[PDB]
Amino acid sequence: GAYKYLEELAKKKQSDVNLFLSRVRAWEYRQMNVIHRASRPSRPDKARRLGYKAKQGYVIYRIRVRRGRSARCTAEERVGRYCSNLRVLNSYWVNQDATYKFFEVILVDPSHKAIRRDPRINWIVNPVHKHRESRGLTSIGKKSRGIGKGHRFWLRHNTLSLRRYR
Amino acid sequence: YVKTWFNQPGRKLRRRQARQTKAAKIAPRPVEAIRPAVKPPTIRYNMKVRAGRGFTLEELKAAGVSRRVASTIGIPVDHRRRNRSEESLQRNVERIKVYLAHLIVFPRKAGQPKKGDATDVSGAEQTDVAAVLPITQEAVEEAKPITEEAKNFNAFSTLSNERAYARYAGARAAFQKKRA
Amino acid sequence: TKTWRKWHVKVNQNEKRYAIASAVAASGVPSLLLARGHRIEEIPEVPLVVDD
Amino acid sequence: APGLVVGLNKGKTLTKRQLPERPSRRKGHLSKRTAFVRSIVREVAGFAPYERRVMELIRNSQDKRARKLAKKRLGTLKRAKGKIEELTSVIQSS
RNA sequence: AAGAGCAUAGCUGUUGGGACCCGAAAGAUGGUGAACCAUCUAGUAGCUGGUUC
RNA sequence: AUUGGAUAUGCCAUAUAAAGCGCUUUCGAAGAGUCGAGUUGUUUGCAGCUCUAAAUGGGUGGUAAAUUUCAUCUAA
RNA sequence: UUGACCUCAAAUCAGGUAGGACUACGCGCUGAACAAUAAGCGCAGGAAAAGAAAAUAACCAUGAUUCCCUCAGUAACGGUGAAGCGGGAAAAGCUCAAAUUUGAAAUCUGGCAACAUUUCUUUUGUUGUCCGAGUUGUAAUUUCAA
Repeated sequence: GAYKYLEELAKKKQSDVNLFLSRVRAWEYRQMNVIHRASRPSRPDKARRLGYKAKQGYVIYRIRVRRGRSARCTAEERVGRYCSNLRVLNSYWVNQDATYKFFEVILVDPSHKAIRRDPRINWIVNPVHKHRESRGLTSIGKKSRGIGKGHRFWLRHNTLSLRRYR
Repeated sequence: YVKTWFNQPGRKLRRRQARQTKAAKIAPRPVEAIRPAVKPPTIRYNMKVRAGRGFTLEELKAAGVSRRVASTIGIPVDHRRRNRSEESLQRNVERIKVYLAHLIVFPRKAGQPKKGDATDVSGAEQTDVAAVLPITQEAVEEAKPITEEAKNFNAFSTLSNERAYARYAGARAAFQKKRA
Repeated sequence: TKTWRKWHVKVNQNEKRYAIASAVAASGVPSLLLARGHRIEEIPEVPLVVDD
Repeated sequence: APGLVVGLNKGKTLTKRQLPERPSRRKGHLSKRTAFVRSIVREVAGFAPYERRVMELIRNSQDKRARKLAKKRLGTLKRAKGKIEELTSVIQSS
């Protein structure tokens, strides 16, 4: 496959080729709206490994956020507020300038008939998965609120336990 | 705030009805799955034997059942655990062996015996696994003679100095590499 | 009045068994039965045993 | 294990069985395919400026300054020493 | 140096919870109107008053 | 009155089939502005800011020693 | 002179979907004069969140998460205040990206005609056919336990 070359290229973020392409694309994204639909992801490898498939129901929205709460998280919440009939799967980074952080956000149509019949993604249809980022359940949100497995990561103390026999 | 326990008899009765409902749902098969014999991991508890999560892939390989068949017939499989002392190989092996020996698998598709599952089916009975497969504690020894060679073995000859030898091993090893 | 008043009280299990035995033995003394208020003026025998 | 508690042999004396190697530990192993891909991307993408700066530091035998500067860029000594050794192999390869 | 403690109940004292009851301006949060309102609040009370055969 | 799914039964099915496990003559891809470092805020965690990775590498600890072995796990 | 592909519009075009209320309990952000609290803002379910180790440990080793007892008012910090181990309640495992099928895009939405089925003339599909989506990658196989 041609994907192995893609993230190896994507890792070299200070390369001249990526450095040029970031700026020309950043100049363009500044001149569309702050949020706008994209026909296809600018990094197909990144979206693909984040759960995107090139089939009806999946959709990509590009967005930019002022720098200076995480920039990643604010991207999803604004997209979810915009495309309010969708369940937003994930998000990933693309570009910066001196002032902006650019993100591309993957959303899945919960009511679409192609998504509902695909067992790998039906879990997003179930009602508990609506507006995850308002609840902080996405990849960045789960990491932001410190949830993980380890020693490194309230109302079980302030409560007073009074058993029947004490 | 203030956690009260006035539901304690109620919660106990809920679990009873949970077990009775669960058991009656799957009556033919035992209510409780089997667990391996495992040793607690610390110097305070390492002498004891308790029930672990599942049998490691070494043991199912030795016992002659695949990791797929074991899950179907009620043998839990633990992949994280790895068993290194071949007794832990052993003690879990016949544990699987005797479980298979007392196990009776009802044939699928209208009771024609497939492979070696079983032939009789009227022997359907729901038994406590810890009855047929209780977990025992360590086998302690009793009434062993002689060992007067251990008599001359005057304990601290090992303990006091080997503990000092262990303490000073790093300094000693540094010394040997230094003058070399 | 709060619900978390101490409603239930522990008793040593042996003490509970002690008292149950003492009440059982006390059930075999006709003087104790009469004082408690039972009408055993014509009972054949205390303790009283009927067949299986 | 001398049937005892203490020492740099301590433990309960048993016959350890040689456990097999599990695929999780395979991580870090080189694949000729990915090694080829890394060769391709290195040849086409180029280098960031900071390793560019340090390599003529190796070229003009300015090793100590380059090592210190590489440490400043990345953050750890092992990352720095890993960096300079691979650039040097690039230097002799060129 | 030939172990005396463990558990339960009661009484009394003390420490903390609104803490024997009643009572000070104030402060915060969020509102309404062109100061007011509701919660935090049962506050700070080192005192005043009362405290039952 | 529906329904619980099992039991038996009847009819289609398609079934030129695929999968599990002895072996390997080997190959094993494994998630990047992410990890991390410095810095500022706030309750190690997270966040802004500048830099920015690697493949037996990386995280984490018992050891050592301030580095080391060893153990354990495989993040984004 | 025409046709593709791409970018963007427009429709009182066909089909869908979002708002609002409840908020005891869930998960967030913010946060006071106590308190990671009250108030404020956002968003769910019958439960939610967490969850199949980048976890423990230093042992004869443990083995997803959640909860209870214990650890323990201990470690640690300077009044705050855990966790590993042990016992118990409950137990259930897994799915993608990373390689090809190149002797066949084998995949999928929708329009139309039939066959059905229904908690149900209200539901849910199937077959055929057409069209579009899709090689900037839909299927099959594989997920490190391999």
